[PDB]
Amino acid sequence: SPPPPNAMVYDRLAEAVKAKLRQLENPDPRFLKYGSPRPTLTDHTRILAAPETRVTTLPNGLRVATESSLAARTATVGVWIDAGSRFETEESNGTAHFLEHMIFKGTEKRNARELEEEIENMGGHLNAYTSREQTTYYAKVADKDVPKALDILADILQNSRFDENRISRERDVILREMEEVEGQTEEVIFDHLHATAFQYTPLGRTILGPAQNIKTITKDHLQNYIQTHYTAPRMVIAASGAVKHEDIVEQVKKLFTKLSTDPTTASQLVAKEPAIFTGSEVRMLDDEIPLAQFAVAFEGASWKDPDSIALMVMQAMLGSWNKTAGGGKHMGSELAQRVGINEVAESMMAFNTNYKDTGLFGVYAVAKPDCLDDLSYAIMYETTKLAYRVSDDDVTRARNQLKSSLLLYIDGTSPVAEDIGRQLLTYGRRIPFAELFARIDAVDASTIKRVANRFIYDKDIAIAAMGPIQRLPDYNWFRRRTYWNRY
Amino acid sequence: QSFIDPKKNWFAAQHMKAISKRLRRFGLRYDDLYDPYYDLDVKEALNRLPKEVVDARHQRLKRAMDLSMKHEYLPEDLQAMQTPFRGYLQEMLALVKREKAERESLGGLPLYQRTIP
Amino acid sequence: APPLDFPLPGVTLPSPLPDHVAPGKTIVTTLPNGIKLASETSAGPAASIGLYVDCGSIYETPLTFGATHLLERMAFKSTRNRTHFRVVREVEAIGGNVQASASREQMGYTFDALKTHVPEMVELLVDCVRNPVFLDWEVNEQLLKVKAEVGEASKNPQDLLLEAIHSAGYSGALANPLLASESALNGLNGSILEEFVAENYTAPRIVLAASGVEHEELLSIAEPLLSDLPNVPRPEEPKSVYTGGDYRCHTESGHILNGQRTHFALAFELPGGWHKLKDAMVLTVLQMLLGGGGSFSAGGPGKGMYSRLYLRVLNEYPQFHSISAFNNIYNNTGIFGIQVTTGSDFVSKAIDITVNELLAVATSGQVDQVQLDRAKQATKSAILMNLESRMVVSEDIGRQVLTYGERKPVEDFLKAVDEVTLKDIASISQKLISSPLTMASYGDVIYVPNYESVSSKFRS
Amino acid sequence: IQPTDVKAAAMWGVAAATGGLYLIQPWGW
Amino acid sequence: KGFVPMKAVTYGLSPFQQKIMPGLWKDLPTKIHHKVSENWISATLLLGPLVGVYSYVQNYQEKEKLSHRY
Ligand SMILES: [Zn+2]
Repeated sequence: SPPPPNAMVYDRLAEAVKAKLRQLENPDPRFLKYGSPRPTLTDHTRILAAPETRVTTLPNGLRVATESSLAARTATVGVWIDAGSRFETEESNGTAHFLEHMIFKGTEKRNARELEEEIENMGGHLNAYTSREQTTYYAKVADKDVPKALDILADILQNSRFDENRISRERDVILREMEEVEGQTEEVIFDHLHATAFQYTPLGRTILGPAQNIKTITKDHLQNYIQTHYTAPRMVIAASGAVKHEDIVEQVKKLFTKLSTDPTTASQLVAKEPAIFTGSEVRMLDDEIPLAQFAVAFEGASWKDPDSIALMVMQAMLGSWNKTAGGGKHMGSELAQRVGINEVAESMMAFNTNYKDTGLFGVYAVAKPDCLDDLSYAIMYETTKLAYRVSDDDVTRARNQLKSSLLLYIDGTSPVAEDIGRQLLTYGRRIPFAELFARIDAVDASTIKRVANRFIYDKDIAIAAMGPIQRLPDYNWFRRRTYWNRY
Repeated sequence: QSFIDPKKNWFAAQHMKAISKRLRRFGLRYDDLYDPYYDLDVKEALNRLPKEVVDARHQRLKRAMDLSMKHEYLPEDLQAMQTPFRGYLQEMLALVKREKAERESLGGLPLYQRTIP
Repeated sequence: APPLDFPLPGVTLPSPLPDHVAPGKTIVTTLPNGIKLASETSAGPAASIGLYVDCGSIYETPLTFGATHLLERMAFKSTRNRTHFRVVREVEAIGGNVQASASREQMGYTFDALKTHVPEMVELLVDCVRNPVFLDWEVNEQLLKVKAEVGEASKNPQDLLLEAIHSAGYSGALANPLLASESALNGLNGSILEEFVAENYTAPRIVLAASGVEHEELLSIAEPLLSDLPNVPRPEEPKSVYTGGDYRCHTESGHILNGQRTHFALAFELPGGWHKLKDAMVLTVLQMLLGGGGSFSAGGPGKGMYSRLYLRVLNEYPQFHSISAFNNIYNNTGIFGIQVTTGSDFVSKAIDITVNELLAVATSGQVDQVQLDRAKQATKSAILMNLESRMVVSEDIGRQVLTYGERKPVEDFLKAVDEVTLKDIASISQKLISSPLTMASYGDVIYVPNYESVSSKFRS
Repeated sequence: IQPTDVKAAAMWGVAAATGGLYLIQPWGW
Repeated sequence: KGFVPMKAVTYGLSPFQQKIMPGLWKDLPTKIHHKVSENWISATLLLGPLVGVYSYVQNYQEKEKLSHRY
């Protein structure tokens, strides 16, 4: 008279959990042959072949670089300039961004409607973006319109006209472009972080400028900016796709003949006004906003610094977690396991910015106002641990991830050409794929601790925060936790 | 090993019916003695089980805490219907412990930790 | 180590590629059970492998509603051979990226890493699709995130509408919803997903497609792991009919504040979608010909500034904030329409400004031959620039050997855009308005017209 | 790493002997 | 900390409807036999090694006392 093991609902719901678990016990050894969860370091030399990059310096100082792939049917060609927001004077602070929007509107040969129609009749595109140190103008076309595309970029950079009916109608496009980027809150955190870390230096200003500068800017200002900065040693013509190097050189030798001739380089302008880091903070409390956002940053490395590659391996150790991600509680990074297991944030991200003389290294996070204590403990605990205790599987995995993310990003004709043009401006050369992989795996566990002791250990920080941030710890709490009084 | 199997040994087939006798009088199973406060892994094995299986465990435990306050036993009709040693917990608890030995050999923080009292 | 302006001394450099690398041709292989492996080489250092299944949201009987929006969230998880902790750690060990997506007719699972890791990339992809266990504590923690995102979907009013031009408008399979409601998330568990997959994931419906892999490598790896799936007869394809329909939902009761949106749209139908090849390329040209945008986006020359719906609607009617065409082609049926937002006090004539434009292209005479050539150039380049990515290339070999049984060369796509004249733009757009008008709306619904007030302005 | 943890941690054993005879001079032992 | 969701039905009487004292001297012969036929190996393990050691000491001390007498 014991009940049989199918008679009660709770007894036969328990023989069905034991049968679900007996199919997790006999693994198939032919599905386990190549994959391994332990990271190793491997050699990628057989697959790293590429076409040749050919650089040619014209006698005025202009450089022309190409990577030809003659089996394609498209192309990308553009101009990279060594100028930006840093090289202005606070009475001309929005000028390099205003000049970007006023350069597709001029020309004595083709007006605004004619220029807009020549591009769309071909089926092409024409873009532009500004930053604090670099400007770009480039075009995506088909392979038979490359001489027409290069004809437009030379004429809109040399012979543009800026009339008053067009200037004043751009003052209301930009004054309404300001108002939308006052509501993205990741570009607002990172813009107050630059103004407090690099205060009283030219690197602390914003790109769009103050709103009083925009309603004052007139053509003269636009014309002295384009005669002081857009000069031949500070410009790179880069092309990629179905192009030929010797045919592009003869086109630019007769099209670019009339640009200015000032012999001031960019390095004479960085050296007479350098950038200096200051430990400080900004806090904007509102309490009607539901989520809080903040960033904490150390000073980092410049472009040509040999320690720059180790601050990119370290950024891949801190990692990234989001609430929609499929990794979940199982990620490699230990900062992402702390955030993920306890649910103490909405999202977390580590950043690393390089400049000509300085840089920034840190973490950005979004969270609910009752989680800010346990989140700030976990961020500071794992950054300071890089100066003390570094595992060997942590750096092998973070080297395999940085090798893969730098090359999976170069996919198509336009990622290739912005790789050529941006690297000739920062390093003076394009680094081949086999040297770049050789500098990455020369970063072992002892290299991590030595760069962490130079940049992180017992150093000043900069914080910018916004929202319901009354429970975020103060500056002395953060400054104290850059070292460990234990050991 | 070789001194615990009751169908080969004689002194393990008398230790077996001594615990079987004492469990029937309160109507308990051997897995009801596993406390989620003793071992934090037992707390996790019970959250992965169906709601109807955990509810029958909470009702066997309440019937037995009522019999020992009153100083009595189950009546002998109900004592012949009892199955001690019919388990519901050992296979799910071995799986939780096997997943924890894998997360430690490979690096990785523990999923739940004990509070320090 | 030297500064990064100076080269590092002791490293071997591979010898470079020539300036003209000859492109490879797609190789297709059919196994005895019915599975099709398809491969193509490339000139980058990276590979991209995908697995595409014929199943989708039209195979959902009323016992399994919502069971493909959940299979997209249960994608790379615990199998019979690997736990969910070992799957996450194996993908991060080689620096890969993994992803899944679900449609009304197609499921797809992708992987991409460097070309060194091709045998690893294949056997993890086959094991995660062929052998999923569905454990209840993993399914229940994914259901609780779908339940907290059906809490609000009202912040994307162009997939709210695009799903509402689909239920109102069809009857059978194509009216099954993609992202499901609250009650069908309460009848779903780990055994519904388990036998939905054992029935609908069969060998005649699976295609493996690689981009940057040699065809004899992909057969040394993937053939001993897929050859023993059984050969079963495929099922009969689910059927539906295009009726007309109206739909409207006055918005959720907090939406209107001081300002008020209006989101409406119209639609039509045209019997074949991809097995009648000639007709679909005419409509992609007609999409770039009509075009339009939201127009407060500030890009540059290039994306729809000189379209019909741009310089004949938003360039002189400033009360519009968005107008654009939309095509949703499927296999043997199709949908073409136009989505509009406007103001609440400027609404009913915005239906009238809209409809004329669909009447203007039905006329022979109103369109230029300088407007047709622009839409014919902007369409051949959009196909050619998009095929530069290795991920779009692998996705093309997948969804073309699921529709035609073979990959069509891109020369046959540029050949048949050339042949389109000014009268194919008129005839197919006259075969477009011979079908009932599907209408949908959202926001302040009170100020809009009704079905027969608009549907008799076309034909029938 | 983990060696440097103990290669630190055994000199606080000895910072504590510079300290353990600092006030008491435990003599006979 | 203290919540187990439950489902049960309980009935209860009032204190002033029952007999409080007489349930002590109820079946004391039956109560005694239950306690001593279930706790007789726990008293053979508590008094056993004490009665046997006291017998050894009293025998040792009664043979070195009769060996010192002349
Ligand atoms: Zn702008």
